[PDB]
Amino acid sequence: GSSGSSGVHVEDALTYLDQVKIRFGSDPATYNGFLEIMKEFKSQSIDTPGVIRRVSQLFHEHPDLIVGFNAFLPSGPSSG
Ligand SMILES: CC[C@H]1ON(C(=O)OC(C)C)[C@H]2CN(CCC(C)C)C(=O)[C@H](CCSC)N2C1=O
Repeated sequence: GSSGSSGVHVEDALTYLDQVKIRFGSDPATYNGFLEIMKEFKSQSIDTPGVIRRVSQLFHEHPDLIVGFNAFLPSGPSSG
């Protein structure tokens, strides 16, 4: 039919995390850069709009990853 899976978990952070490794299994350079950008966020050097800017330049050939991440974010307009 179609490649779709509805119903995510409370913490889908680990899901997309490993997905990048499976997608770019033959391209370690792309995955390495992904980790570097994550480090900047871990150091609080960049914010939400900041990390997005980097992703938009790294995964320029894969907009799906950046777009899907918008919904793959637990923290949002939810009650909390
Ligand atoms: C969802 C899996 C995975 O995807 N992440 C990610 O950056 O995807 C983009 C590169 C497309 C990383 C980076 N961010 C960004 C935060 C910003 C405030 C939007 C995340 O929130 C946490 C990492 C920090 S919390 C552990 N994270 C994930 O959970």
